[PDB]
Amino acid sequence: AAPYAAKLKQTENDLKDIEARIKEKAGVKESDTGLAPSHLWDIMGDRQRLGEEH
Amino acid sequence: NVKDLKASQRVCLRSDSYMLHKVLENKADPLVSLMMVEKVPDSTYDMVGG
Amino acid sequence: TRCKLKLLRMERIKDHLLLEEEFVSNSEILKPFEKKQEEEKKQLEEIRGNPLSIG
Amino acid sequence: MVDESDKKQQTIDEQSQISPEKQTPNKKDKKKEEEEQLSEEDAKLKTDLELLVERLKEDDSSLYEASLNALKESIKNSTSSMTAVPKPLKFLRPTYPDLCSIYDKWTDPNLKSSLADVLSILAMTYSENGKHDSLRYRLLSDVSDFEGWGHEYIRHLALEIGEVYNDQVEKDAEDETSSDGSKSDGSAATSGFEFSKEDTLRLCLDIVPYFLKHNGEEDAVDLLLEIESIDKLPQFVDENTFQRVCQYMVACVPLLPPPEDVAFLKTAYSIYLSQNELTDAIALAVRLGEEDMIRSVFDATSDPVMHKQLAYILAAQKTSFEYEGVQDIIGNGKLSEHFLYLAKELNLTGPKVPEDIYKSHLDNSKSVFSSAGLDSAQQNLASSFVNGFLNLGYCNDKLIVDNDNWVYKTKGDGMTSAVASIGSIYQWNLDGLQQLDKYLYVDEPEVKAGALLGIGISASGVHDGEVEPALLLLQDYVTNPDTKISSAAILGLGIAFAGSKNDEVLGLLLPIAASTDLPIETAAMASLALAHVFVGTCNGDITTSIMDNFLERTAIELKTDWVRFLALALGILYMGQGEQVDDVLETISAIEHPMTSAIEVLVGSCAYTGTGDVLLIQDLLHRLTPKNVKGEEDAEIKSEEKKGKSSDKDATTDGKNDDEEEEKEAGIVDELAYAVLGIALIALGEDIGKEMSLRHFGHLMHYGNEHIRRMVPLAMGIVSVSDPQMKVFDTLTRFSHDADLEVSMNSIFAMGLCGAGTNNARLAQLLRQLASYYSREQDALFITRLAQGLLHLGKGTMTMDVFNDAHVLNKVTLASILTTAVGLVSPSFMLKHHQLFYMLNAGIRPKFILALNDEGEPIKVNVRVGQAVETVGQAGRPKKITGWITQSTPVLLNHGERAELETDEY
Amino acid sequence: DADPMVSVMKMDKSPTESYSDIGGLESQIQEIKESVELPLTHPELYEEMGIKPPK
Amino acid sequence: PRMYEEASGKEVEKVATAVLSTTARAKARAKKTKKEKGPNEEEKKKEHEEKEKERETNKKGIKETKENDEEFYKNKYSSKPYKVDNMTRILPQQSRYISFIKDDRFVPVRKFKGNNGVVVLRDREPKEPVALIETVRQMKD
Repeated sequence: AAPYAAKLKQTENDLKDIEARIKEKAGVKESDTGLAPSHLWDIMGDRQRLGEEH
Repeated sequence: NVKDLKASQRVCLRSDSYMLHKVLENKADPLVSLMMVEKVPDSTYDMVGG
Repeated sequence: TRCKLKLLRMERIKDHLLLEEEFVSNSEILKPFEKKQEEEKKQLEEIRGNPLSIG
Repeated sequence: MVDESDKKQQTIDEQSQISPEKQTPNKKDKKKEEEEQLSEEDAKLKTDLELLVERLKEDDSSLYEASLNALKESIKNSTSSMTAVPKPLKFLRPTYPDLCSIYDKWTDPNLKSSLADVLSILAMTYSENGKHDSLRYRLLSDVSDFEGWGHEYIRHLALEIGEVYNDQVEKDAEDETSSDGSKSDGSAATSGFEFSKEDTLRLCLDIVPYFLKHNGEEDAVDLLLEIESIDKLPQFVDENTFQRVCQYMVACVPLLPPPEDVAFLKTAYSIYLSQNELTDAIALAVRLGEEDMIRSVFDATSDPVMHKQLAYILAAQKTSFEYEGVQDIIGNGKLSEHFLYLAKELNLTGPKVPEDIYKSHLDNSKSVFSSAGLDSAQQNLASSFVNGFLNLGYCNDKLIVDNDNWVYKTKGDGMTSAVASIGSIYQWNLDGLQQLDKYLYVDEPEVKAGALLGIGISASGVHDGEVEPALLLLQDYVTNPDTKISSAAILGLGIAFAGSKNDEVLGLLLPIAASTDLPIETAAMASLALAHVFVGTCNGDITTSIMDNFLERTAIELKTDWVRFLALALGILYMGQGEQVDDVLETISAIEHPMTSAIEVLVGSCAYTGTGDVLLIQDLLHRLTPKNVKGEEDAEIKSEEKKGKSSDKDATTDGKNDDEEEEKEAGIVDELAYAVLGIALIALGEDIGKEMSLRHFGHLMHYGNEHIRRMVPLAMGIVSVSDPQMKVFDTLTRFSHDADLEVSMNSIFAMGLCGAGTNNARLAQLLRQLASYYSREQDALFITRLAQGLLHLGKGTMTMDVFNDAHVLNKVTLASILTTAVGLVSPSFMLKHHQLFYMLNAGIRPKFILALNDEGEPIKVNVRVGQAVETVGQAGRPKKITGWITQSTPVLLNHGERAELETDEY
Repeated sequence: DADPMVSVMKMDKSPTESYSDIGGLESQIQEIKESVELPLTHPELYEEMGIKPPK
Repeated sequence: PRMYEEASGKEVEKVATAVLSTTARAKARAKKTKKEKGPNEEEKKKEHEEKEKERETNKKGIKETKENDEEFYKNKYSSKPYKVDNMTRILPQQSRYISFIKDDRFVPVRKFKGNNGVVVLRDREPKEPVALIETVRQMKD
């Protein structure tokens, strides 16, 4: 099946890479804002938590 | 894991952080309980006969 | 066969190159701090704890 | 299956499924016994064939494989192909399927590797005779439909591909490479490839572009010419022949680097010339960027005909279609020379006729004004520009203009742009000059300058054939020693001719754009104009413009803004060539300074265009390095730095835009999401990089001619309210313009929200106001494309003034330049000998379904709509013709082009 | 944040019903199709005319 | 000595590896591009030479080297001399002999009578390298 078989293996190979890009992004580390104000907001909440306003 | 869990399995939880522990044996199904409380039987064709 | 081949050629270089670009950029983000990106993940868990109570 | 001996012919077939008694035993014993019995084997050859034929109706591996096993051996094991030359030569026809049975029917790595070499070799040797062709044909046209032959014919072809490809990369080549052990191209193997190619062109399509590409020579393409030109009507029909040619050509732009891509497309022009539609020829000729290919079709219709007939009208039409008018100049001159009539021919070729129909189209669309009339402050300046922006194209609004009140209330550089915005009312219209003339002879120099810009804009609709040209008016002004005047003059001249080259335009820009010794920042326009003339066609890579860049840098390093514009102009100049642009890359790189490198990356986008995936990895390493260098640290210099950083960002983008149009339409989609993800990325990394990346995004989108226009701008638009540079909005609207009030309804909403909602600075406000009005045209008066129309994978020339202005910060000074954003796309209508101003009917279909196109030629189904339509933008670009049913036949194919229709009623 | 209350409103679907299972009355099809289906295909006709699409 | 402390190499390393991945994935395009590239280089020069382009690339035959003498308790050793030197490292941790120098005209005492333990040595000429170690007991006594 050579003309179509060889290239079909390559198409699957291309699906693998599209998945890896996905698994990298959401764990090291998904955006909610631009990226930068979601990091600082985590350090901002530490300040609120030490306080008993809540 | 979560690859063992589907919706509507009773689970045991361990009180401390409510960590999921195991699947419990019995499952609840609502359509089973509707004909049990109505309490219709089911019966054979020979019984209808005449 | 060649109809498959022109798509294979565009799709591979553009996508795999992009994949490489992400890998370098997590690291570079790390540098002004000392580990920004891999720590934002540890912070999110920490802040939220377990359990999370629905309201 | 059952063994039932030589009783009848049906039970011979069953016999040989297990073990033949007239193929293996006999022939083997016979060959290995006496040597007069090779003559008896030759008679038995006929026998071997009939039996093969009967069992090529089976598909089970076991019973053809095992059966025929020892013949495949006998070749090397006992005969050793040396007992004689012709006698082993001509008996390879039963042994070749026997070989195929371990290659293809079974698959086993140890045997498949080893016998692969053996199949190649005997394919080559046995094709001199040409008996190898006939075995191949018996499977391609089949005997029965079962799965087997569908893979068996596939392997035989794949042999040839294997070897040829391996001879080009390796420095070893020939038959001493060990890929298939078989000769390079030979001398009597050459003829074998030609014979295979015919049969496979008839029945298949697969290997036909492929064969060409493996050789990598235009010669393979010229061999193709010969066969295809016979075939054009008796083997399959003409329409079909066309869809094949272009599939090869567009597809294989990714597989072709520059000196090769131009040479392949020469041939594709010749196929079209051999065939009847000289209209398909012209499409390709524009594509080359050659003056020569266009002249030949024009000479082909004009010269052999000693009458008007269809033939002269058909020539004029073909040359009219570019909206640059790169074709308008070339086709003119032979009309003047032949002389059966001047009056019809000259108007019809030129953009003189496109004016008459524009008025007719305007009548459907009407004129609806919705502009604000805010007076005083920078708010004054905003409202005076917006009126011109709302009435792009021929529109009319004379009386408001005639009152000099709102004119005299403009001030500054603002005043200049106000007179200039008036010219865009009279875009593609001769008349207007009267309004313009008034300002030119009275008041401050400011109103005088703005008149010349406005003349530029207006004059673009009538200039070809040098009949009352912009050149006539604008020369006096150039001579004049004041800088503001002359800069204005030579800008309007660049616009007016657009992509048309001529002796007069060129020669005006030749003793200027070469004095940059004394400091100014408005002699940007100097080179900018010369760059504009060149685009859309062949280049000389002119020394005037390269020289003046050098001199500018030597004289001053204060005016980083001047040199930033100058840099971008070089890159626009070179647009329209790429092979020569390599020669001059070295010249620019000769003098080295970190300052010089900022220009280098820009010029890189054109040089590398068409071998543009070498261009992608470079423009990306270039980006990462800033962040990396910074890293180390974390854990006059000013002018170089600022220029340095912004250029890389422009160049990267520039690279993508030129590449994506020419190469695949498929990647265009990917490029829309990627760009936004790119902006966020830069925003983190380099502080300086962020302002530039915002603004570039709008022209990335317009240049490429994206299909998805609703979703992505709108998501980003909200984000860019917060972000710096409110000039970001102007650039977003340039893409959105499309068919107006499809895309542009959400654009208005989105931009008008941000502007009313927060006023954080009236500077910030001005940009936001311009954008909302810019984006619309009342009920799709005229769409804008950077695309030509005539090709969707070619590139504009009118739109290159829009492109310039996204690399720098906003200023009232900038405002004067943005008034121009010329380029119009005519709606198609059916023309007769009295130039009728309506169409009958057209089909529109958002995108063609077909896969056997990649350039476009619609399906016939479509969606029917009535008379007098504007040709919709992307998301409706394919426009097809309906007339066939009323017994009427088009002469001029449309595919989704700009081109006008001409019809024959019977 | 999905509800089963919304799913009651929604359908899961691939009808057996297609136009031209309508045995005649062709004109009536091309008054309904002019009303329901057509402004999704083209909003272009209705803005070009300047009418508000029929509800 | 051996030290495992570094931490500035990370930045130079991060682009260096970025290039190694990028070129592999780019490779598909680059085969076709290289076909034209070659015929100029063959004509002119390889980079700026005519030498070491007569092979497959610049080598043919075994490209690697390795030598081992560690992670073995005996495999190789052969004969190795040692002499006593001032202002030089010398370890009686490595070896089990250690020989005395004859730069000195004096000689060490009698060589090995063999065996192991606390063993009395005996020989008939003192003229062989042996050496002396000094004793804390003599100092006390």
